[PDB]
Amino acid sequence: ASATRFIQWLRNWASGRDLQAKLQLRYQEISKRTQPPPKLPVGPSHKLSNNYYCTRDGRREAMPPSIVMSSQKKAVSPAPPIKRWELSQDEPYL
Amino acid sequence: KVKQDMPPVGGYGPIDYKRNLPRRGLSGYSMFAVGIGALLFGYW
Amino acid sequence: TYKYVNLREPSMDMKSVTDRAAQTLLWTELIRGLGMTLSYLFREPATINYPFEKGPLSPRFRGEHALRRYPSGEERCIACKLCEAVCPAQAITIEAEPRADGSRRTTRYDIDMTKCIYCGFCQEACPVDAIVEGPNFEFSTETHEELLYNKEKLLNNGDKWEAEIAANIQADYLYR
Amino acid sequence: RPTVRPRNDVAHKQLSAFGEYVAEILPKYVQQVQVSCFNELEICIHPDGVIPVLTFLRDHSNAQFKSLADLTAVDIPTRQNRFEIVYNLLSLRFNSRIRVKTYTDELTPIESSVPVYKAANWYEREIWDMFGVFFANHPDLRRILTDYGFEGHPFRKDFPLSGYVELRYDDEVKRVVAEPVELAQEFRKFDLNSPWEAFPAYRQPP
Amino acid sequence: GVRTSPTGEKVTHTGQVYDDGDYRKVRFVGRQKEVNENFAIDLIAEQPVSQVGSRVISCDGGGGALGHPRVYINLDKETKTGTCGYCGLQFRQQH
Amino acid sequence: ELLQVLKRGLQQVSGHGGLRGYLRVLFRANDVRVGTLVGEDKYGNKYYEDNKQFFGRHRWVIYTTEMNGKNTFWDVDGSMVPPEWHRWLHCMTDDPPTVKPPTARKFIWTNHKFNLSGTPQQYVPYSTTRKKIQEWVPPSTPYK
Amino acid sequence: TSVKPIFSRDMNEAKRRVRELYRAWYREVPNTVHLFQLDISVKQGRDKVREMFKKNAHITDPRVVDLLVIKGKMELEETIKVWKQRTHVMRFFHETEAPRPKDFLSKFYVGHDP
Amino acid sequence: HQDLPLGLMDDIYEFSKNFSLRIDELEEMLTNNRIWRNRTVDIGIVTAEDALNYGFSGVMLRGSGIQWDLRKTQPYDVYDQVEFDVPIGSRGDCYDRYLCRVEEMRQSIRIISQCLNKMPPGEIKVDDAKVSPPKRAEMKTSMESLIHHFKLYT
Amino acid sequence: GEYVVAKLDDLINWARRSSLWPMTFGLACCAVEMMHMAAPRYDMDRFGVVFRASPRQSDVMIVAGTLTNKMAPALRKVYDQMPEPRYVVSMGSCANGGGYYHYSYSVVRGCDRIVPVDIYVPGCPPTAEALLYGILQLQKKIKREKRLRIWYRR
Amino acid sequence: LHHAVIPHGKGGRSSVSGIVATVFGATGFLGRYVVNHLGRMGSQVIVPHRCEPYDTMHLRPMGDLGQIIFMDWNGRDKDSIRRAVEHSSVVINLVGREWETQNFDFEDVFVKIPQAIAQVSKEAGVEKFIHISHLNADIKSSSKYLRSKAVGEKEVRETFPEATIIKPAEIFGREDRFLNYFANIKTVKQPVYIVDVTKGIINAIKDPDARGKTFAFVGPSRYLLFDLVQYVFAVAHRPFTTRDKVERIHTTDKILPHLPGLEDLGVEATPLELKAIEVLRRHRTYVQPAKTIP
Ligand SMILES: CCCCCCCCCCCCCCCCCC(=O)OC[C@H](COP(=O)(O)OCCN)OC(=O)CCCCCCCCCCCCCCCCC
Ligand SMILES: NC(=O)C1=CN([C@@H]2O[C@H](COP(=O)(O)OP(=O)(O)OC[C@H]3O[C@@H](n4cnc5c(N)ncnc54)[C@H](OP(=O)(O)O)[C@@H]3O)[C@@H](O)[C@H]2O)C=CC1
Ligand code: SF4
Ligand code: SF4
Ligand code: SF4
Ligand SMILES: [Zn+2]
Repeated sequence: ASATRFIQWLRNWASGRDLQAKLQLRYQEISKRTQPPPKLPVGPSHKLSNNYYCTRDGRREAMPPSIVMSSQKKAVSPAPPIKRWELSQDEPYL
Repeated sequence: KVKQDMPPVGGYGPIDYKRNLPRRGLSGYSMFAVGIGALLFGYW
Repeated sequence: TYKYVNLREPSMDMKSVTDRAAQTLLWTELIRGLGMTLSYLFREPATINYPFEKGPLSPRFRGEHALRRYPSGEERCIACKLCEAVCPAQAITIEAEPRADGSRRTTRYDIDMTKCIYCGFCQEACPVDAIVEGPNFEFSTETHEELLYNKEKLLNNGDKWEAEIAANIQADYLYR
Repeated sequence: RPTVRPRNDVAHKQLSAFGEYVAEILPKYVQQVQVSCFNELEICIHPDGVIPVLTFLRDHSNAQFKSLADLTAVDIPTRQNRFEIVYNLLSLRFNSRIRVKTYTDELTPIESSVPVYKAANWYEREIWDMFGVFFANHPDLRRILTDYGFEGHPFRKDFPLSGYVELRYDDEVKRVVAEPVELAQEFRKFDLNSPWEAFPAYRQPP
Repeated sequence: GVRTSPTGEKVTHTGQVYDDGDYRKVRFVGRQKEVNENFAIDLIAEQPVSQVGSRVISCDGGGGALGHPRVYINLDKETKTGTCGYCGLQFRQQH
Repeated sequence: ELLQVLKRGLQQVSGHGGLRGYLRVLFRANDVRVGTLVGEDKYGNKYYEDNKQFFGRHRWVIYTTEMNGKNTFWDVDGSMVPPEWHRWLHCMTDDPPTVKPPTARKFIWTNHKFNLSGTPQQYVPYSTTRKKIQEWVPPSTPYK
Repeated sequence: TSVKPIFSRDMNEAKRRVRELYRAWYREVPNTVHLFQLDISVKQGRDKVREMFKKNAHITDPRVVDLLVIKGKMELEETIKVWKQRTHVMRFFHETEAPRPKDFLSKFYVGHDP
Repeated sequence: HQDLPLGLMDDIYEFSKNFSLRIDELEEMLTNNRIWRNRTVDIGIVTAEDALNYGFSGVMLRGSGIQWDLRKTQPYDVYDQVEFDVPIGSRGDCYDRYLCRVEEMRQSIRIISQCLNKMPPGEIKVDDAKVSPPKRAEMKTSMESLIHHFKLYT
Repeated sequence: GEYVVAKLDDLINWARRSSLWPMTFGLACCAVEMMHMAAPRYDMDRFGVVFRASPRQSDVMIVAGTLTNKMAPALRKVYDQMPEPRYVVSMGSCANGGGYYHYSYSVVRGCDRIVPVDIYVPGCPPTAEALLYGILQLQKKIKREKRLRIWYRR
Repeated sequence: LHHAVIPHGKGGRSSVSGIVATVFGATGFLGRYVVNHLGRMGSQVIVPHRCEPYDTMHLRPMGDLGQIIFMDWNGRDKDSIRRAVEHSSVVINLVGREWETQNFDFEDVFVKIPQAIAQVSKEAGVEKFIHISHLNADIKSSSKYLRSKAVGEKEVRETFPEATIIKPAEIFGREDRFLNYFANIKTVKQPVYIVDVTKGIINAIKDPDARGKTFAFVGPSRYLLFDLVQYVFAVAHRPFTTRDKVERIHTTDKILPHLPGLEDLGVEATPLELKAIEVLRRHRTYVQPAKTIP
């Protein structure tokens, strides 16, 4: 950021870019190293009522595998065939 | 009042990502012309 | 959604073919690359002047361990062994017994700093903020034995670094 | 419910239908088909059916599992056939995954699946190295991860964590030597299991 | 409370010190035995007893969430103080 | 501008107190920049800042030439920075201990020590527990 | 009690593979000593090969014999192709191990192990 | 484990604003360099069918024209809520995989820009203390919290 | 004469510590932090520590990562090939004492079982700065040498 | 036994052998083998060194963490000797030099220094003392090295009467100055292997009957010096110093049947034919055994 006008012009010309607008060295734009204290929010289970654990217990809703066939009609695929991808409209080609 | 890291109201400004390699220089015709002109001046 | 990175057809007009011939014979794109390294030569380097200047760090930084006290000077650690239990590397070894005043305190608190992975799980598990990873990262030693910390070494680290440790905890404890 | 993983009945039904589809087509080899509560389809087969079942899943027009994501083994010492061999396959055409499992013991060879997937070459070498399962007709079966001359198969449940030998440099012989393992600090075994049952849904009949 | 043994070695707060015939003290020759001089047992014994006007008092160790888990201490016995099990601070009921 | 560049180079010689002071910092720290003095610690280390430098070079310390009886004119160590300035120098905070002093505790070290490895003050580990099993001591009198 | 074989249907064919492996190991020893510049003799190397073969002389299961030959052939390939280094070849001889006591009294004096 | 410290997203934005220029400089050194192309073009050609059967994944597939990216076909977390393009090669060589990786760097910036704008409020770990440890302030006041903290860390 | 020997010792010590050419055994993640020490922010080359040196031209070996049993003979071979004086810097917990993998069947519990070690850098990984601190600590160790002084009292 | 020196473990690197040994002259040829064998079994080794710490680095990998301890010492300073030995159960003296120097002649290194270590060790209550002398030590030798050895062997015996004195013939090994000496170029020689000498020293520490005894460590066979030197050239494929060193080489190795040898300590002497290649391989530029006197 302290480079002379000539040196700024020289390196801009050699690179073909406006290097001064996107310097890779950080100056004052960074955020201050001392910040005000946070006050973080709480989750949906922070309630005083209507909040029994048995109604929100994910682990106890897990089940053993469903056995569809044990040793003791239209054809099907594991899922529908995947759909063709669409070419990008942002920039289809490099 | 809750305070956590959040984007500014209205979001951040646009960020560039697409390749930007500008075109520079003369055409092949002009470059050969300068080269050949330099040779002829030197020969002379 | 997808894009092609290299699906293109060069033009085969004379102007285009002559453009590519000139690039081949005059090395134009090589000369262009020279321009970019030239631009860097005149940029200010990113190097900092270590050890007179230091790379920036945050209050969460996980460095050398220390054992902390209450303001009265009493040890915070009450030999609960949660740190030992959680330690992914089994780097902590603890023995405890009733102190002469009946207090629940450790008689051994070792951290093998060459087993430790500096993960910070011990300071998460501690219920009393007794064991922390401090901000010091400049404690390399000339021998392996010097990195086998016992309770005396760790208490001395706490007394040595408490001024900074307490301030760092003050900055980050509302995130925990 | 914010903290509970949502179910997907459409995928569960689709995978159940395809599981039956496979069982009907290869009854010679399929022993069990199950779909887990998070929608993963497992086909358990007799080990004779490795090549036929994998070939069908790779090549059948209604399957097209062209990608072997992974092939590994699990050691379960309480079983008569302690080693469970697991194939995880991916079908790009149908955007689906499937798991094929079979079994073997320390002395029974499994047919190498390199003919079906070239990916299997190194995966089967790793299984041989870590579990000692021999694969028949492998193009080049040999250790891959352990040191040369290493004795035993480390990933077996009865192989000790720290092994039997350790290395150091010995100045008298001017080379690295192997010696029986001694540890300055023994690894501390922890008994962590709670004596109270956690998951009634998985309780076994008494 | 760093006391020293007859052989000159400092005694730690855990009471450790190599005895006379122990070869292991050779490790300190040409170096030093690291000892922390601030004995927490002697430091907590300096704090005064807090006089309170209730049968039950609570201690979180000070500093709110920066202290220890909050515990409640009964002060019914009049022949001794109530001691916090976490930080060692003492309490006594007035009158 | 080349004259302004050269004038600034000359102003560093005067900013360091003359040629001798300019050369001392050039050879001690390989740096002749002039900053603003933020403060000095009890060991003699001096702390400077220049917010016009890029992040990382905007704060630095010129180490004291003697610390705890050790000549540090040429032998400077990163561990000579005391904890209260350590936080400021590594940008863990914005405020130096001259503006926001650390909390005082009786048990905190009054004198910072640098890395003591390789010296007679080095740490030597040892077991902190007492002997576990007591052996029987035979009687001192004879009677077999 | 009916099992799928590895290579051999019975002990008779297993023993044929064992002998072929022994011949390959026997003939390889002179090259190994020279290639790895070992400080043992060819007799010492061939004695070790016999010692390694003899410790498995009690196997009556053709499947176990088959795996032993498979592992022995793997061990030979590593040596012939110089995937092993000097340290790997010389590990068979344990020249930094002090001979552990054998009789009851010697074991009684040193510790508690059997 | 923890929420973002205040001021971090501002600095990520500042980093991201300038990064595509850094990618451009890297491209100026390699993308059209004839030496770079001679070293990479037509080197290590892998066909689409060989890539799938050998178990390849990622750019090793996309370099050969296979249209596959798990962030699109089998999305996880919130990847279905961001927009981005999957780079695809045409020759299946080292040069095309180099171009894919460079372009994927640009698409990562595009995604990062969207994450910064769409970052929502709320807690950052599941509010189920039988899985995720409670906050330290809760652990030091509430009995259930202390028990669950104790058991989760032992 | 003691004044001449003391000055000659200082000269050779200064040259050897001002020109440390490292051979990096980049075995695992600790190698990445070594890369960041060579990178622009810390620029180890500005201390006279060249980026990379062949074993026959190196003065210091940096063991940056886990040393497995399979790898140990190779590392010892390279150490034996280094011309003297040679120094070894052990970087990170794995190299220092096995670290996270201390109890594995396949890992050397500290590279100091294979080679003599001059400096131990703690961390998993040590920061690039912490490694630089260790290198500067190795330099001070070399500054303490008195090889010619001890030679002339033989 | 004090509780800290009761042996534990299986005799490996992390075991406790119960030996606390100070090894003087540990940084030379014989020292490195002795320290290696002590550290192999988990002994506490104290290494007093005169040289740079850089020259002690090869000893560090020889012991588990903490078992090798280094100290500065000076042969002329009894305070430094006392610091090194006062915590030990055994003191081993391997100090010596094959040549004289301006600061240390043979009388200083083979008489004064051994006497100082023996006396200080005696005062400090050290129970075991192992002193290396020489097979051809002789008060009337033509070599001043061997004359000083005989004087020092006498001084150590009277100063530390329980000392174990070991008298090895010329020792050969990778770092010797015997086979290497010939390779870098009337009398019968009986050279002994380096590892046999080490095993003998280690067994002497553990043998209570070794206290107060004098041993002679010799090789299994006797050779004519000419035939031996011829053999060395053949092994090295080589086509077939100080004046004092030449005297010792030309001294016929004494036969001393009245002293116990390696056999009395449980060590089987190693023939020179099994180990010459190991030593002499480095001398080849990329064999009929020598005739043995019976
Ligand atoms: C009037 C009638 C007059 C008659 C005479 C007229 C003649 C004029 C017209 C002809 C001009 C010819 C120019 C001669 C230069 C050499 C040309 C050349 O060979 O370049 C091509 C060469 C190979 O090309 P490539 O793309 O790799 O493959 C092509 C094969 N299929 O590619 C290369 O060689 C590239 C070089 C690789 C090394 C790169 C490092 C150098 C880059 C910096 C160069 C700086 C410029 C040099 C200045 C020197 C100053 C002393
Ligand atoms: N090797 C042989 O052929 C035989 C040797 N011996 C005896 O065995 C012992 C060792 O043999 P070897 O190992 O070959 O001898 P080395 O020369 O190889 O080792 C000599 C040791 O003595 C130390 N030393 C020498 N002079 C002094 C001194 N003035 N002050 C302090 N330390 C000193 C050296 O330390 P530094 O490295 O610091 O110089 C080194 O550690 C000697 O007593 C030798 O006479 C006996 C018979 C045969
Ligand atoms: S930082 Fe992690 S590995 Fe190190 S002591 Fe703490 S819990 Fe154990
Ligand atoms: S440091 Fe904390 S977690 Fe570890 S034993 Fe002490 S009180 Fe428990
Ligand atoms: S010490 Fe940590 S960072 Fe370094 S190699 Fe080991 S695990 Fe990776
Ligand atoms: Zn309290």
